Amino acid sequence: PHRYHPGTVALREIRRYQKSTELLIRKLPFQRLVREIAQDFKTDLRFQSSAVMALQEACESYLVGLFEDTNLCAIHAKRVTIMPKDIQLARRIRGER
Amino acid sequence: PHRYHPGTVALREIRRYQKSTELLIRKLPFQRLVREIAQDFKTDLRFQSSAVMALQEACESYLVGLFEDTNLCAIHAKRVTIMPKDIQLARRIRGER
Amino acid sequence: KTRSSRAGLQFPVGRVHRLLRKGNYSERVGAGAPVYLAAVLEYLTAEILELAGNAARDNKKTRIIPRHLQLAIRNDEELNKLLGRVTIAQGGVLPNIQAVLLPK
Amino acid sequence: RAKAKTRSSRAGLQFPVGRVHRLLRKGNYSERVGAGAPVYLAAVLEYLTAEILELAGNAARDNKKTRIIPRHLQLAIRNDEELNKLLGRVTIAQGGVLPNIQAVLLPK
Amino acid sequence: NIQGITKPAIRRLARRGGVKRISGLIYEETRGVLKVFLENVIRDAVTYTEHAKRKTVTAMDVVYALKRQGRTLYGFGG
Amino acid sequence: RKVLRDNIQGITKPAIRRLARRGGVKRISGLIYEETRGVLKVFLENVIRDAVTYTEHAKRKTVTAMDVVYALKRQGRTLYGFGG
Amino acid sequence: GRKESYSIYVYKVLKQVHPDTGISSKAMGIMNSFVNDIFERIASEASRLAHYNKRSTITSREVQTAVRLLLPGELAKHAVSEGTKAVTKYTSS
Amino acid sequence: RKESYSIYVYKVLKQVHPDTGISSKAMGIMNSFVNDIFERIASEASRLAHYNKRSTITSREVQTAVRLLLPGELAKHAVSEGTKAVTKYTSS
DNA sequence: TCAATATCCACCTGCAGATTCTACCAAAAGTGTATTTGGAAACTGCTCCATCAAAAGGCATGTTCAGCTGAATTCAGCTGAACATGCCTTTTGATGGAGCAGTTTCCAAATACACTTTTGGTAGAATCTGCAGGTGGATATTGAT
DNA sequence: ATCAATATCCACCTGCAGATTCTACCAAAAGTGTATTTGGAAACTGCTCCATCAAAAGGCATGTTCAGCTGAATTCAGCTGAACATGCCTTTTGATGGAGCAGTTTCCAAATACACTTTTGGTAGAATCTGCAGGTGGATATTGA
Ligand SMILES: [Cl-]
Ligand SMILES: [Cl-]
Ligand SMILES: [Cl-]
Ligand SMILES: [Cl-]
Ligand SMILES: [Mn+2]
Ligand SMILES: [Mn+2]
Ligand SMILES: [Mn+2]
Ligand SMILES: [Mn+2]
Ligand SMILES: [Mn+2]
Ligand SMILES: [Mn+2]
Ligand SMILES: [Mn+2]
Ligand SMILES: [Mn+2]
Ligand SMILES: [Mn+2]
Ligand SMILES: [Mn+2]
Ligand SMILES: [Mn+2]
Ligand SMILES: [Mn+2]
Ligand SMILES: [Mn+2]
Repeated sequence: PHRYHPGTVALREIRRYQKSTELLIRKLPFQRLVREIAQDFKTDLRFQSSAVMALQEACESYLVGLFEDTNLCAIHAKRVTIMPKDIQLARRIRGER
Repeated sequence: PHRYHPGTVALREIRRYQKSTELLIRKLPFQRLVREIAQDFKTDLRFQSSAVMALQEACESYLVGLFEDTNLCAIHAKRVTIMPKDIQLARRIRGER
Repeated sequence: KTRSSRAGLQFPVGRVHRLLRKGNYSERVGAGAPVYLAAVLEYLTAEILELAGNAARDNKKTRIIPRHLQLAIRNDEELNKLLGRVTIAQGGVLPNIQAVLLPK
Repeated sequence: RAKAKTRSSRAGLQFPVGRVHRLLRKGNYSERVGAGAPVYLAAVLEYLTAEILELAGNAARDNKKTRIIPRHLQLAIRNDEELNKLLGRVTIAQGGVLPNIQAVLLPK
Repeated sequence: NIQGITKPAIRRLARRGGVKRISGLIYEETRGVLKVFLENVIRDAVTYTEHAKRKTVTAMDVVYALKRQGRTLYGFGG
Repeated sequence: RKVLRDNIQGITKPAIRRLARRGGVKRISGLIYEETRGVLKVFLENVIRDAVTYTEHAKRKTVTAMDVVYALKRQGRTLYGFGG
Repeated sequence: GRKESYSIYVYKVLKQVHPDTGISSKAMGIMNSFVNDIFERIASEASRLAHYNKRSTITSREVQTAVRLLLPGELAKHAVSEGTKAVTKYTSS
Repeated sequence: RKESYSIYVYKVLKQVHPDTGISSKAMGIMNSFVNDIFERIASEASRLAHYNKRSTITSREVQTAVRLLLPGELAKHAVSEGTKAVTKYTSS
């Protein structure tokens, strides 16, 4: 039975999602998250759908960029595997921490 | 004849310069550097003395901050020695390159 | 007879002038200022559309989409610099895989 | 003629409300400025000023100095997370940095 | 609801970010990060909504909120 | 009336070392000094470029402290202490 | 030719919070920079708020919102209290 | 009604690529782009005017602001176009 | 435990720097019209939200294994520490003149205002292009020599 | 190194749903023609600052030697994380009803603008006041032997 080696499909997926532009987080979960967070600041808020979409575009763009920086950090430590300390280093050098 | 091990005096110097606030680059050489560069944009410019000092405060602050980030990168790679690739990584994540 | 036509521009000089006057930028606006500003906006626009259009043609689309704008922008050192902190919705990212990750 | 009271004294403030109003008026922020806006702004600037002086003054006292210097301002700002956040992109001339040595660099 | 952001979603984002291999601990870490981000943005967004005396968060509120945090977003009403 | 040349080399190895020390750096590769000179040069250029632009706009021949402060501001590096 | 600055006010506030503490000229220069900076951030945000909502007036409401956008956490809450308290006392006459 | 830069972007597009179109969302992005750069140049021009204690924003402020805001070659061509447009306008 | 160093830490005072004092005057404050404006009422259609339902497809799970990470080890130089030398920075004052501020005068350029023309936004119709699936060949990856 | 044998992309196809482009109507902006003001340039001009130069002492840059310890290279396997097949449930998508909000208009009471006239707080030096910087030495830690 056929089996690709670990990493081959990963590389395939990198090519695939770097080629595409669609949102990568599922809509209903994100929206639910957004409303949950919004309740903590001010109550009985409504959202234009496009407001939710702006938030999702922004978040996914932010995470993808963070993962790029995180990856450069992993590689800097001669690793191919990203770890929390990579994220933490990237966020510190960005000024987020 | 007495000898400190490598790193003992380095550490002492870290404590020393972290405690103090004085400018660490010599004034007159910095001042020549500033004049050389500004003359290259426009000739026969003068400088208020405090303008050169503002430039030096800004440069040393920037470089010190850069060296902080560079140091975190060196340490992330399990090194105690900062290297060019550390500076380059820090600057890449800062958005400077 | 429009100020735009007088300046040989497509971008609207009159609108730009009104936007300067109403934007709380200054008490007064000089006559050449919106002409100049409109010209600059038009130029940058034409630059981005030129590259984006090239990308749309290469993808054999007659129609420019956000993806083409992103490709155009990120592959140009100066546009990318100008738009460094900007997120292009639905633009995606440049295909880039760090060498170390590739096999062999 | 009624004896003048300053807008600052009316607001119970040290910072100058009249000056702030004139500065809002002439900075082209808006065509009109409300009467309470320069009051509110002067009060916020005064508060933030008092906050930084309070912390800085404590730093100067711990170091047994009667005079606040840039070092104390910097100590106050970088050790206070919200101030450090607010002034994240700010360079304090002659401020130096916080003493901080990464653990791995120490001997054992 | 933060767990509603699933592991394969986070993995897909990392893939677009060029990542080949992912530690099991990343997912939870990413959630915390995402949460902080969202909190900050939505805080400001709602502030804009309140200022306009509205109960509906608009695209523009989000855009202004992103802009003031140094993360300009194009396409939603800039 | 004396020609300024190659002054980036005036930023000495021990100056650079002191700066890294204040930055918490314990050990420094020999290649850092030249690297740091390049970085500083780029930085100074960008700042001075903008500073002089302000000076030219004001029809002045003297770069002021404020020219510098505005140039730093425009580049996202707000500097305090020079509004004198 | 005279120059205006926030020095005397900064000094008054200093004497309030630390009666026996002084301040060097360079530290006073940094406080003046600080006040001008925060002034510009708040005023220009307020201006943006007014513009966004099609008002021609910057009011204490714009200043308050601007303060809530610009200041973190508790710093914002205390600033808002001070602002509010000053406007109410002021309107009382 | 709501105004946008759409018809002008479309005009410029037809100039550089006569047979090329644009999607609704790419037009949204071009609009954001124009508003952003307008705001950067205008507010820098405003600051220049204030710094120098002038109450007028003139083409000189716009030019300087462009020299501060645009990188390199982009700034050079922008300055060329601005100058050219103002000259053509002034002639008639 | 002991030398060799380095770092604290208290103490002292005179002068560079900070604070206070003084008095003019620019800028706030008071007052009195003139102009705007924000917001209550009363609406009016859109979007949202809430609910409901089916069904697809994506996620969660468990198992197996390829290979990455981290630990352990070893060695050649690189970089830090220490020193002598001697240059060049630092401080401070002189000199001459360029360049800013400060002031006055007066237009070229900008605002104001009334009214007409022109255009840009908008929402359906008409046009035409991506795209959803499906194909077959193109390119890789795997496993084995 | 090359060679069969799968598995997955990727370019291409067609038929239309539906995005985009085209059209035509119309308030709202832009343009225009006069009339009036005015911000800011020119042109002097008095004083500051600024650039260069000079001196002289000693702080610090430089160059050198030598060796401690670091970075780089290597080896190995335990166990993490990837790949995959299954089947269940969450999300998608589609439909309906309704109400909660934005978005608009009109009209004044309230709020702000702005000129003119007084009045005082804020500033520029000048006069006065005084921390703390350097300069001491002795006590406490730290380092490396
Ligand atoms: Cl980790
Ligand atoms: Cl390197
Ligand atoms: Cl002009
Ligand atoms: Cl108000
Ligand atoms: Mn107190
Ligand atoms: Mn004296
Ligand atoms: Mn038309
Ligand atoms: Mn019909
Ligand atoms: Mn398809
Ligand atoms: Mn008149
Ligand atoms: Mn005038
Ligand atoms: Mn020598
Ligand atoms: Mn020797
Ligand atoms: Mn090692
Ligand atoms: Mn194994
Ligand atoms: Mn008085
Ligand atoms: Mn001392």
